[PDB]
Amino acid sequence: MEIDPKDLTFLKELGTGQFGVVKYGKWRGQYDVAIRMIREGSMSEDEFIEEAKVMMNLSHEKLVQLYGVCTKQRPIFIITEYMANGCLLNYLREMRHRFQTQQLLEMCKDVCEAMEYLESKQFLHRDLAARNCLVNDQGVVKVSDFGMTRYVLDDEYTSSTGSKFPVKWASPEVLMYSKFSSKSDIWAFGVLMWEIYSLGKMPYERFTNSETAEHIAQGLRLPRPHLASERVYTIMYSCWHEKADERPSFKILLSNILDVMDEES
Ligand SMILES: */C(C)=C\C(=O)N1CC[C@@H](n2c(=O)n(-c3ccc(Oc4ccccc4)cc3)c3c(N)ncnc32)C1
Repeated sequence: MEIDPKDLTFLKELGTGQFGVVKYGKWRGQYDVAIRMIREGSMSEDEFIEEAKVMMNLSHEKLVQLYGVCTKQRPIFIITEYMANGCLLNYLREMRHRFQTQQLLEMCKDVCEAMEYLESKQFLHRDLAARNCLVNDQGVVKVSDFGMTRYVLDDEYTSSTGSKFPVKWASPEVLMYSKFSSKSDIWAFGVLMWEIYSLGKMPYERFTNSETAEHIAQGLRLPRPHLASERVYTIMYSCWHEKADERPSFKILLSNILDVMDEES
């Protein structure tokens, strides 16, 4: 879906991310959108444009919807669903004093549903983390930037030894061999659940990249958050099996989450 940039009205700046400065505006006068401006030189644009066609066809209620791109000028624009409440980590860190444990479980369910959709399309996120989940005006958490790191040039972000890499959300098979799969997303999902139930602490907030890799190499894990019940910790902990093939699928993870919701009501 190519959008005509003459149909965009820019209203407010939402700040600047890694891929680009992003603004809030309206599309054809009526529809809320976010508009990302993609910095020249930051992404393999021709490869991204081919992949943008696939992301355009990803559609799930718990996935931030990509509405289209503007590619007949430079910089290219990404037009997406507007998420009034911003980053999940900021959201957790804003009203953490207000959340009920029932609310934290629903957020986990939101992300799991999005990932189950992605898993059903054999589409890897590649960088699942709270830093790319957003929250709408109804408090719904949505997954964002899915599959965006494959097109990033910067050498440190892509490299697994870079100072940009998400070591602390990376599974062993990624850190050792750059072996991405659904099971690497599962690992990250477990870490994300830790972030949600930890009200947005950085995992291993005191550790370097190297020390974290050594920790995971020794088979050690993040601890149970005080706010996490026994059952919920078991689900998230299951995502961190040393053997990728022993980790659950998002469908199985989801059913487990629904089972605890039925159990905790
Ligand atoms: C916090 C999780 C991220 C962050 O750095 N923010 C500063 C600006 C603000 N924000 C956005 O960055 N986005 C957003 C993210 C991703 C896209 O493109 C997209 C979505 C899905 C797949 C690929 C690309 C566009 C814009 C915001 C959005 N949509 N709404 C509201 N605030 C956003 C948070």
